[PDB]
Amino acid sequence: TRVHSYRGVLIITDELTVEAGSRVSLSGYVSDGGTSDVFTICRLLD
Amino acid sequence: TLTIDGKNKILATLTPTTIVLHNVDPTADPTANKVTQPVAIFFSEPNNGLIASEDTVNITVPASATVSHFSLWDDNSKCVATGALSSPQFFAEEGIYVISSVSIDLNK
Repeated sequence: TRVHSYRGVLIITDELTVEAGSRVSLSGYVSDGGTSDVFTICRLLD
Repeated sequence: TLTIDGKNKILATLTPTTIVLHNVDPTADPTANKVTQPVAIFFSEPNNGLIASEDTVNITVPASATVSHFSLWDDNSKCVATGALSSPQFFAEEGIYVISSVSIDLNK
């Protein structure tokens, strides 16, 4: 009788996954003119 | 939100190439706790906003080491993704870690 044993290595298996997300943000409004240069009263003529 | 077509295009540029294990959560200072060597990892083409590893990779963990977290370093030495494993494991002797599959996903 021997009963003699052996020894191995520590083998482990795992599944890893990292995830993320996305969101789009928008801000708009109906045009009521716009930032202009030389905002002055005018007198058009044809 | 992004489109399925949009996600596929964007994912085709991350291209992780190597994976490094860690002992502490590598959030910030990812260059520290570099327990293992940069073993190469191959990823497939984007599909439905998801890339998966092409094959199983084996990590040559050194003896008397503990690994709990990993990181996917790309070609130009950038840490693009951190992450934890199932449970912190102590590699008391020499051993190898088997990564069955790692998948990057944006469908969330």
